[PDB]
Amino acid sequence: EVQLLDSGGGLVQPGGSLRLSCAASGFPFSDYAMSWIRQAPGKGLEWVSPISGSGGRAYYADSVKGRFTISRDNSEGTVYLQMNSLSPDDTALYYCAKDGSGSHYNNNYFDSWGQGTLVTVS
Amino acid sequence: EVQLLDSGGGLVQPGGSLRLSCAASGFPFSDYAMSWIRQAPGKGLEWVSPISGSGGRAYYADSVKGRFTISRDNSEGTVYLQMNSLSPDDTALYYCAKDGSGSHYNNNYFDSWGQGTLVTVS
Amino acid sequence: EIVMTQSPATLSVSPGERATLSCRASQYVHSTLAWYQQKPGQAPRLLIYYASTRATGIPDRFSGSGSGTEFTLTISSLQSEDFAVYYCQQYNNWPYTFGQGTKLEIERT
Amino acid sequence: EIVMTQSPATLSVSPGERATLSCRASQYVHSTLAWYQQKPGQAPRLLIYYASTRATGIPDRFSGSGSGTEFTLTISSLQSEDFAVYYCQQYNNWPYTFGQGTKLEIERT
Amino acid sequence: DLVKIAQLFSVMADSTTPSENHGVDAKGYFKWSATTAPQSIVHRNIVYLRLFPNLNVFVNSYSYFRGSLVLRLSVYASTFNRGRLRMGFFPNATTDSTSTLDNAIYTICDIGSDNSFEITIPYSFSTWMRKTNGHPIGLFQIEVLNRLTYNSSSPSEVYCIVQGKMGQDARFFCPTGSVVTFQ
Amino acid sequence: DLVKIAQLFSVMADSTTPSENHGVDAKGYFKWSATTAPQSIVHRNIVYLRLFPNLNVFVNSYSYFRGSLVLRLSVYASTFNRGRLRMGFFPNATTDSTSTLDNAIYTICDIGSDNSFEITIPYSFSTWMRKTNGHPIGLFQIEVLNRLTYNSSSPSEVYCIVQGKMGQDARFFCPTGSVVTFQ
Amino acid sequence: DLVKIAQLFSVMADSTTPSENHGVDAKGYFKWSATTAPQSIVHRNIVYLRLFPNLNVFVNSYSYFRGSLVLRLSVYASTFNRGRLRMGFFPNATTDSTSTLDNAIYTICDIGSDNSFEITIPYSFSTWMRKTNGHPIGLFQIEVLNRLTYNSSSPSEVYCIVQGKMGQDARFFCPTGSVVTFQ
Amino acid sequence: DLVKIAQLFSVMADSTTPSENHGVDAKGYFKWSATTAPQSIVHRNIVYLRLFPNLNVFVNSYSYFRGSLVLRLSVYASTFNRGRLRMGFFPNATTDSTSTLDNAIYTICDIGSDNSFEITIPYSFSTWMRKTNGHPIGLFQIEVLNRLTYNSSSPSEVYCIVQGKMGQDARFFCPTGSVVTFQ
Repeated sequence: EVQLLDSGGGLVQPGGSLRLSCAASGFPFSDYAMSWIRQAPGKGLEWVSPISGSGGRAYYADSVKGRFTISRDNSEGTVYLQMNSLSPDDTALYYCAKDGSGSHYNNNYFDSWGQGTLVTVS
Repeated sequence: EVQLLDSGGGLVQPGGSLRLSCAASGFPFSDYAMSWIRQAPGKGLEWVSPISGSGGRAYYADSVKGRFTISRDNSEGTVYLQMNSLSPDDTALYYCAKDGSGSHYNNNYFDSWGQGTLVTVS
Repeated sequence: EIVMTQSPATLSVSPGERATLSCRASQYVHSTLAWYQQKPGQAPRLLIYYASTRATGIPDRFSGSGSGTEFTLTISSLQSEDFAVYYCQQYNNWPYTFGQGTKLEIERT
Repeated sequence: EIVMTQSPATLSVSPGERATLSCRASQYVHSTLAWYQQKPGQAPRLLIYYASTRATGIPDRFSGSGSGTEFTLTISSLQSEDFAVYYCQQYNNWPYTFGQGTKLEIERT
Repeated sequence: DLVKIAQLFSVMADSTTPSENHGVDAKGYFKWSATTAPQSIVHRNIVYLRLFPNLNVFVNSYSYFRGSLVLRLSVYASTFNRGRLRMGFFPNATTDSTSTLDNAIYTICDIGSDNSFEITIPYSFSTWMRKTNGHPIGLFQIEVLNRLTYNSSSPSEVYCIVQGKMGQDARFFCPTGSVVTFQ
Repeated sequence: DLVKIAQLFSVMADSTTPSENHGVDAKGYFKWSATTAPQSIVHRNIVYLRLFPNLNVFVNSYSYFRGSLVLRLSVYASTFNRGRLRMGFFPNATTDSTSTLDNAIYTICDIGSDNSFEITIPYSFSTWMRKTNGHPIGLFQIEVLNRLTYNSSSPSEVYCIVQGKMGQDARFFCPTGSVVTFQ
Repeated sequence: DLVKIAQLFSVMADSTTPSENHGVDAKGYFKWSATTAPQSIVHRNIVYLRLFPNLNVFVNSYSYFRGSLVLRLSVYASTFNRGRLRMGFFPNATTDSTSTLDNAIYTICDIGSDNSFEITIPYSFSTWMRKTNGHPIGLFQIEVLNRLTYNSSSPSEVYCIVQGKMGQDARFFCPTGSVVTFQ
Repeated sequence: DLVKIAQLFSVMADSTTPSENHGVDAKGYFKWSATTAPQSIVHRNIVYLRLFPNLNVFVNSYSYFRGSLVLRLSVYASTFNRGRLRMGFFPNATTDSTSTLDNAIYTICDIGSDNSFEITIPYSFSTWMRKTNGHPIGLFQIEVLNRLTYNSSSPSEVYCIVQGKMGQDARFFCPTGSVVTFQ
């Protein structure tokens, strides 16, 4: 049963850098793709980055690009976001989420979210 | 900060087999040796098995010998006990625990215990 | 540059009545569209994916259809617990994107 | 075949007084001996290791000394929270082993 | 001999082809479109002997080996489309993967006027023969890398048809029920 | 030797380039666009030794001659763009001009796949050496004649990068303060 | 030459030796006792040039290379004790480990009357020379495998002294402050 | 040939072994302990073809001869134990006895490092072949003479395993039901 547990978020100065972590359970983690999505106060949801299985291809949103880095540890089934270059636009509640492609298609539907870690870049 | 979380224990028939798991945090898991110790109702503590770092050498107590198998997953920082050949003498509360050798000696002191999983082989 | 858009920014429906949420896209997305429900202070909940398949634990009053650049989320008899915000999302091409959300609020006098 | 043995199977001490627990071994163990405290329904707590070094978060009233095949756990002024069972354990040679434990109980009239 | 028939560089299922349904048609054809990035996987074809049709009758009519497995691709590009992939294209049933596959047999092709490649897979298998059974002889993977490059142009999509052949050995062994026939 | 460095066909300022600022970038690049007529002048580059950067350090580190001055151009055309110019491309400090320049050293290039030309300027100068001073060693002029010709096409603009070299003499003389350095 | 001195198969710290304090004494000596199992690690010695005393003066008096590093062990066994280990015994600063080390340079010794082995470590290092600095040239590991086997017997413990030598190169380079001396 | 199998110096029941039950185990092993005197008999093994297991299948699968019967012993002594016996070790079915047996085929062994002897029994029998029947082909006797001599020592007991072989003839005759098999 999917349990995605997230730590590491806290208040940070602008220009700062955080490392968020999210740990998974009850699913074969290393087969699934994984994404981070954030939620700004007074805003809806934005997908930020996702990483593919082997820790292979990763994609990012244009806002996050060179500032944020996504890395998996498969040996401990964990997900990492290294947020460099923090600006106030990055303030949000960050969720880790787990996506699946189903059979043999190209869509990746999320099937489980974590609880949310808050990053106040102020 | 060490958090050792244990699942998997439940009621089992004699001749049965369980797989206990214990997951660790807040320490470099893959450097430390790890042991399982159990506690029988109306009994003190018995060390059962320990495993060494790389998942290299493992030792067992004579009672547990060929029946129980200890394996680590370092990529997800987890510890496993595969209990085959269950007999009522194996009923206990099982704890995972984390030991350290300190500087350069030969003693391994435990510095953190988990919460306990119960195995009723009846 | 794939952008999803939910028509009703806020849907005021009476309890027990039905509600319909629309989500169009700026380019065709086939059937890789999914719907999410979100209560305040909680993580989002997956209701529909593949445009029309309900996820586990999702009542039958919830249902989704459509394809291409136009989708719909229909909830038969709105129950008290169906009070929430709903988001669509496509995964037909990168980068993956969400709609701006539709707030379904209880309508009263 | 290394076997540890705690003399007081049960130590009845008055609150505020001191208590002394002994743990001998059937063969020399140098200083690789550690003490543990255990309340009912809880995991054991490490108090002393290396024979004499107190772990973090362990008050100074707790203290351990000795070496070889004979050790002692002294608790200066026994507090209400020091009510528990205590186990020693050696790690000087495999297999690693524990004592049968000493129950420190509150003594009253 | 039977071999030219199995042999004479045939075309392949390979897989079931997200069809038009062009993918029967196809068969030989993975798709070549532009792409958001180039490295991403689009295919993973499984080879046996059994499965994909030309291979099927031959394989049932025999149940041993002699052979190798040559897959040579051809392209329908334009001036205007171009394209490149790399294809594994994989012996026997390993890693399932990127680099492991690149590590494999190897061909690097330009898809311009060359219109043909030789990616030959060998049966690297403990025994000279593998018999016809269900799980799998092993995977052939393709990776399309970089698309097409271009013009005005060509409707965008470009397609390849894969070719299949074995040497060295042309000759097998043990005949068995051939897929086609009467009763 | 120092010479390969000055020598090994370098690229040039030449001028300050109406920039994008592509013209640092450029440097080597005059612009190639279509044009209302073809003959009109678009450039006039001044050469020294001093000025444009690769030439600068070398020139300060010496103050005499041996050399010639080879400017060979390269083109980034497409199928679709094409292009032609003629470049003078001028010794020493004459006429400043059309025909006078055509009268000069000479190269006629086709800018299609050739992708390289040799327009070499010689120092035609009263003395074997000219020293490093301010007014000018002389002008290099380019004329783009006819644009580009085409396709659908290529965004319209085409660009050239000029190349610079001297022989014959590779070797100069008298070393002096080199542009780079410490203190 | 200086080399015979560094050279002529010396004995080593190697480490600080859980001493008696026999471990100054020792130096050359890891311990050999019986054991609960045989495979478990008992040692991990770090080599430099700096550190362990004979190596120290030489290393300070020079700061480059030529050499190899031969460690040959000798044993004080009895009829009655016997023993075997395997020693890595490790170049330069790898894996720190079991198999990686076994994968290393290699010697297999019998410790019976042979009373000598050659485990030679080479400097497998990007450059011919490593200079004298603090972090580490790299580790030598020993593993005692199986103890001693026996008699009545010998008091149980057996000990080895390690030997150190380099070729091929005997000769180094650059002299520098030698550890011993006046002022 | 079948013969290497019967042949390649096998080990033997011989008898049922006052077991530990080491005596299955054993089989090859009479016991070697010290003794109150040395000459006393401790064994008397009966040989056929039938009986003791390796001999059994072969013997049933044939029912004639060609062969000889080599019994060569090996010893698990120590530094510390030693030992000597003499073994008859007897053809065919004579005297049952001391001297008669010594009079027999003969080997004298030292049980120190030699660790092997050849006591070969021949079939000294009226006819070239004896068929497989119940009473007995004949006895092999062993006598342990002097024990072990010693040390501190080795736990006291020492054991031997007997070895069995025939020449010259390797080859028999007439095949018959082999002990192993299906139905």
